[PDB]
Amino acid sequence: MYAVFQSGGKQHRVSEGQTVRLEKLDIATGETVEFAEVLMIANGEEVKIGVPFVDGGVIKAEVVAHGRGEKVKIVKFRRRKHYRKQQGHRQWFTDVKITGISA
Amino acid sequence: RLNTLSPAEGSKKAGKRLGRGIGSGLGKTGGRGHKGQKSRSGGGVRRGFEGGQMPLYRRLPKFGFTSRKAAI
Repeated sequence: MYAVFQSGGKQHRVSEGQTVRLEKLDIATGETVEFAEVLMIANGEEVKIGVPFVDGGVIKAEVVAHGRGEKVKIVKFRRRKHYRKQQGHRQWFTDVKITGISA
Repeated sequence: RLNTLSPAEGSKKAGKRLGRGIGSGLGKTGGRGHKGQKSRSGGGVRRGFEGGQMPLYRRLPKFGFTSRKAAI
């Protein structure tokens, strides 16, 4: 029981009952999210997409966390040119829990 | 309210500090460039000096005189 869907420009392989950290979405922290753009629905028998976004498949997930990613330091330094620059970044994420996969 | 008085916006510049870090901008000779007469402490040419060329106040001629009557 697993499916592949594209949400934030990248495809995620998720099975039933597991949480996946994906790109932040303008959505509430406790509202079920619907993703009708699913690439494959997998079972004992395999069904493949003759055209993108299957025919009636959809992914039902619930948002869990809306925090930020780990600290990453961006250090730019030029050798012998009296130049160095410091910068930090923390990419936002919206963790969701995959609770239901349709056919 | 004594600890509330603040200066008007734009009334302070904070100045410029030379030779203080890399991100401060004008450091490492702080805005006077690499080797040269200007880069040395106490350097620079006197007023009107044109690197040996005759200054304007030397190439131009004198004319007229100061009249004491005009001062009274």
